[PDB]
Amino acid sequence: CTVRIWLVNTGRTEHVLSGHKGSVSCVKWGGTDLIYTGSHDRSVRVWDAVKGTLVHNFTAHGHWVNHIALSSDHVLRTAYHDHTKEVPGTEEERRAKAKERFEKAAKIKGKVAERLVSASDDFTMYLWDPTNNGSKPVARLLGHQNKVNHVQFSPDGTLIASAGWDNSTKLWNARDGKFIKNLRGHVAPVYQCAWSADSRLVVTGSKDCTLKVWNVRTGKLAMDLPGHEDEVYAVDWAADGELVASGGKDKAVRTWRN
Amino acid sequence: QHLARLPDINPTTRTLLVAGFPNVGKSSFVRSVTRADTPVEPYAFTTKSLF
Amino acid sequence: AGTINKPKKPTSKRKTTRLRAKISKRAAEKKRKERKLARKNPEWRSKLKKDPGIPNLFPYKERLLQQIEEERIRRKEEL
Amino acid sequence: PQNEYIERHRKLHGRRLDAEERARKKAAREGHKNSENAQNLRGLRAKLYAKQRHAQKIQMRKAIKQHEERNVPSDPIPSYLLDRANPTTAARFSVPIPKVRGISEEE
Amino acid sequence: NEIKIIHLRATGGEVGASSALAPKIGPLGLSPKKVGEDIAKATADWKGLRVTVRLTIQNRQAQVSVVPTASALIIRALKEPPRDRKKEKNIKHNKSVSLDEIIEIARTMRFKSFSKDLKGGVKEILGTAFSVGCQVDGKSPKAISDAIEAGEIDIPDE
Amino acid sequence: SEQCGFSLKAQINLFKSIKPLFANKMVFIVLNKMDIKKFEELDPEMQQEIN
Amino acid sequence: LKKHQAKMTIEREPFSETFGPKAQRKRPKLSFNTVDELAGYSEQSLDSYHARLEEKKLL
Amino acid sequence: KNLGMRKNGQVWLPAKKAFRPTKGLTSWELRVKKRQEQAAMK
Amino acid sequence: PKSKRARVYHLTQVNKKGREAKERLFSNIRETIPKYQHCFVFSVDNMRNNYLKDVRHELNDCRIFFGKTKLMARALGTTPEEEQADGLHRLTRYLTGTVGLLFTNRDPADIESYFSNLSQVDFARAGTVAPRTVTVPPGIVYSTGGEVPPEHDVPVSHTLEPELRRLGMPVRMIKGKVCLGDEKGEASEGYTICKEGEVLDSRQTRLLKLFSICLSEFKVSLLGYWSSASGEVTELEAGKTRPKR
Amino acid sequence: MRYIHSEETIPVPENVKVSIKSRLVTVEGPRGKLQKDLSHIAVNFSVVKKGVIGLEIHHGSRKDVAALRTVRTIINNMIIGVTKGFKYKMRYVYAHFPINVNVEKNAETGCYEVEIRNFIGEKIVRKVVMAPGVEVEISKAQKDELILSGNSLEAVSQSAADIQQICKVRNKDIRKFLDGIYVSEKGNIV
RNA sequence: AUGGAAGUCGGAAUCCGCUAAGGACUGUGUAACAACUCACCUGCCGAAUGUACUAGCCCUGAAAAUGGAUGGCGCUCAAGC
Ligand SMILES: [Mg+2]
Repeated sequence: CTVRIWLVNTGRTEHVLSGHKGSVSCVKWGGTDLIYTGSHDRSVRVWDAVKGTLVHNFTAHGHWVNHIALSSDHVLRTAYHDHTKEVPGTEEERRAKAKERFEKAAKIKGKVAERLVSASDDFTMYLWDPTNNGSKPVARLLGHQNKVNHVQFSPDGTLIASAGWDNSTKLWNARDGKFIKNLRGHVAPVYQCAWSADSRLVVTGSKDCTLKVWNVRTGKLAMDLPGHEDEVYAVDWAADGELVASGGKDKAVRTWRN
Repeated sequence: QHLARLPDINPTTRTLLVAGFPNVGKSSFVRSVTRADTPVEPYAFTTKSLF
Repeated sequence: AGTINKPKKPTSKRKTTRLRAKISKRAAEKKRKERKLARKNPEWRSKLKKDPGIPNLFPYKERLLQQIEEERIRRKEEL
Repeated sequence: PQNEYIERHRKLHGRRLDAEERARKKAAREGHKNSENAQNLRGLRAKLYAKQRHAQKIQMRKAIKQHEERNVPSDPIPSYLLDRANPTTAARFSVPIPKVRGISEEE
Repeated sequence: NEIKIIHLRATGGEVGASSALAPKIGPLGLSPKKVGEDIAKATADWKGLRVTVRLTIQNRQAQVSVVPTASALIIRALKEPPRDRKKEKNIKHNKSVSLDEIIEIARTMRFKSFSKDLKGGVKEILGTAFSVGCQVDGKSPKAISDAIEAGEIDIPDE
Repeated sequence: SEQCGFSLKAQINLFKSIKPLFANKMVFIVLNKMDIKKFEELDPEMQQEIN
Repeated sequence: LKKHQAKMTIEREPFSETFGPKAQRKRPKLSFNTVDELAGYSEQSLDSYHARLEEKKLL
Repeated sequence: KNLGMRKNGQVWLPAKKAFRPTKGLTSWELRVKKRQEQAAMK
Repeated sequence: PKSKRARVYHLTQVNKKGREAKERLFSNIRETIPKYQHCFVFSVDNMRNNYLKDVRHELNDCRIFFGKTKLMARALGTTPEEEQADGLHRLTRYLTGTVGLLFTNRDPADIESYFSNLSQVDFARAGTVAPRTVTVPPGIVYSTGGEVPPEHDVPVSHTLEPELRRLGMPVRMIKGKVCLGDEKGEASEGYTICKEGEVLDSRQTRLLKLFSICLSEFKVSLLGYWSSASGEVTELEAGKTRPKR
Repeated sequence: MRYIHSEETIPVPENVKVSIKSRLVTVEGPRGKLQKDLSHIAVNFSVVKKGVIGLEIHHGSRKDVAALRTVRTIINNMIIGVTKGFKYKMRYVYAHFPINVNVEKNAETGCYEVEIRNFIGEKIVRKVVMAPGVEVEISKAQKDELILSGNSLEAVSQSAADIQQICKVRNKDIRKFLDGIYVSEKGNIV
């Protein structure tokens, strides 16, 4: 029930974030020195990373909070790395490039505001904007008929993708949480989903031993990817979009290309 | 068992309802005006139910 | 129970010929069936059984162990 | 009366004067009573009693072994599958039951 | 002219510790608001920490003191960030305290300890730290205590 | 007299907080324990608050 | 949602933790948040209760 | 007089001895010697 | 024997000690022998002995052993061939009953003065002679049983009433108060717990401990000491009269 | 396994005369005389010493050896009864209806009679007749207390048991109704 | 953590000192304390015991319905094994 902050160069703990009553199942670090944690005690917390103090405590979910996602995760994972394939010369301009990518990804109405989405076992999601709304959720995302396992924003910030245990992937508007369409075709619980860099495509890996690439603008099954002999546990799409990696119970890495 | 031991309260009759902070004398007043056996003690939350 | 003052119908110990014959036939059938499961028994059985040894309360167990060790030394010397 | 009135009666007036001695003596006679029930009950009541006693003896032995051993998932799953109820999970093309009892047309 | 000593548990920088007192100090003739503010003034060193307060009552006035306890000293030495006890619950004291501060806490608690030596006092404080759940020098307090008993770590004599 | 353990300001604040529940009902504030302290022994401004 | 509300509530709070000798329930679940909302809710509850009584008397 | 309390309240009951009907067959010294011999044999 | 008392297995943490405790006691005594100039033998007969903790705290530079008498005698060595130091087996003649060893480096006069000035009131054990008559007055039974005045006293707890009836007072529960007879002290005489000159039994001492009445005292009597330099044993006043083995 | 010889001993006080013939034990002391027939148990009585009664069993099983302990306790309790006597104090307690206990001595039979009235307001009068040799008095030192004294421990205890059994509450919750007559103390007269 | 929770409503840890020995407690109890009790230790006592299995014989290990059956009387250091 704790999150420990480590200094990588020395290996020591700087802060211990405690207060959850259940296992902290997911942690994210936003671009404004905020740490977001979701836990099995049905709560989503926002902590000040510099001070190690709790800022917000959201207690809206009715069961385990499986996953949380930020609107800026795609640029925060890659920092200054992008399509130009060149790095800036010095650390200051590299940090400036990373910061401007983050701010471009996180502006809402011209102000930097990170949106958070939490998926839970109460079959639902909650959309939070702690800067503009505080503890009041933007929307409750309703529509899954079973537990929701994974959630991710699109890189352009217009869509939210959800993988559920009701064999389905659902698409939502990232601004008001309104349902758009249902991606049907998996026959077992969908464990992960992953966006492409151009926000046209989402690949979902399920328990039925398959990956499925979905065209989200057309709303249809673009490609079917069979080949795993057992369940697919981990799915990723590369930031440049060249490859998709899947791994699972059959002990072999599988890489997928166009 | 708890429902069997609940008091019988008629919601639509003449009723005097005593409220306040703990240790102010609510049970002392109710004992002094009625026959109810509600305990009077100096510690807070001596009375944990409706009498 | 009120057994002494009001006993019930007695349980007869007198056998009938039909039941005696049936019990004898069933016992013979059980013996043959047990032989059949014994001859097709897949359970493991040791070649040598676990021997219990010498009791502790036997007063001369120590000198008998002395005799055993002496016999082993004599057999090793002979061989 | 209302709320915990028997508890309040116990606090204000106590119990019967012989209650502790009677309870102690009944607990002391429980061993003789249990052996008497084991040797004197009859029929289905005796059989159910014996099965229940067998169950309590087994559970007591298990607890004793745990107290002796006080001073001393299986398949790899991801984090989102941790703490959930997962199943234990344990040429010749032959079926599991190749032969059964044949059914005559009269049956 | 009699002297009455009353020991209580209180949180530093709080007034509501006199809530339980006014049932009994009221017959004694003390002012609950006065003794609550005076308790808060005594415990203004120990914000957010449950501490033990001794009240000496004579001729209808009360003098307050804070009795040092090992748990309060360890939690204060941990240097945790300021927090709200109403909003931030179920906390864990998982930070680290240095062995020099452990020896200092043991020297503070010598007046209560029945141990023969400062090594025994240090081992008592290490056991209390193990109960609290913190670390000593980044390791387990039980591991540090085992090292002290086995002789790798030397405790200064008095 | 505040021998209950709570401030009289806090008691007045609780009464003000639960006043919306008192609509269509009659309310009598009973000042208890006059054998300890009288209403005249209060300082003027708290008497003004109670009135 | 409604086919799993009951099981979900029981998974969140077991029967033994709610009421009984080992119960740990302290704060109740309320459909109101403020005192004014509670007063309005009590008014609507009384009106609906009287409406149901009149309907049952008519039936 | 009696200084200790009997649990069942029958204070007239005498200070009983242990029921050892085989008492006196073997002495203590012989049993100690047999203990040593049995330990060596084991 | 099928008929048999069933032994209860204790589901508690602490187990029986065994021979390892005896070996540890032997090693502790035999390693604390060479470090101290004197070894005193003291006796505390028919005493509660829980103030030896305070004695140990006050004499922090000494070492007190309060183990089994025969084990301490064997640790010191009862015969001259098995003794740990020259003259220790003269000291072991004092080890009968409830005894203790006190290894010290201090002056023996200081130890004698300290244990002569050590005085502490204590609850009497069974077998002591009552110095005075104790009578609980009729009416409402208070916590001290009439030792302090009732207006300074508090009424006794209602949970002790079955215990007091078990120990033999005819007390009763009147409206949540323990009373001897009537609440106004009517129709009952006071209960004499003990009379002066009467040998106390454990029932009376239990009543006195419940009413916090201390009819005895704690006193450590030194019997004699052995000095490592001289290798001889000096007999003290209590050791002159106490029986020896 | 049959034990060849087993022995028990009973010390006899200086003021007590004990006569045993055909396993019929008669013990006389300052307080009177008690008699008991022990012919149902095979035992050899003897005088092993001045003031000691020896009990022996020959070629007996474990049960036969064990019965001697019961015989020893029985004869010892008879000696205690004729020397110090036995006294059982009972207390009757009530909630609302005061229990009225009247003690009479029947001149015709010589036994005491205890009459209990107003038990939980009942209109019946309960009558218990004591065993002979048992004296019953109402205590003046304490409130609502009977004292039963005698030489025979079995008689005194069975009389106290009779008084306890006759005042039984039926068809009520006994957590609430605490009324009754209870044995409060057991001991010796002297 | 709790309105309160001091070993004993709960969750998780379960260490040290003094030790002869004593659980961060086995139960009773309190609103919470207190109080009692158990584990463990010492003194008194006095010599053999404890646990689990195995083998015999005995009891229970399910019975309806007219009155009845070791063939019957009856038998108990057998007239049973
Ligand atoms: Mg109160």
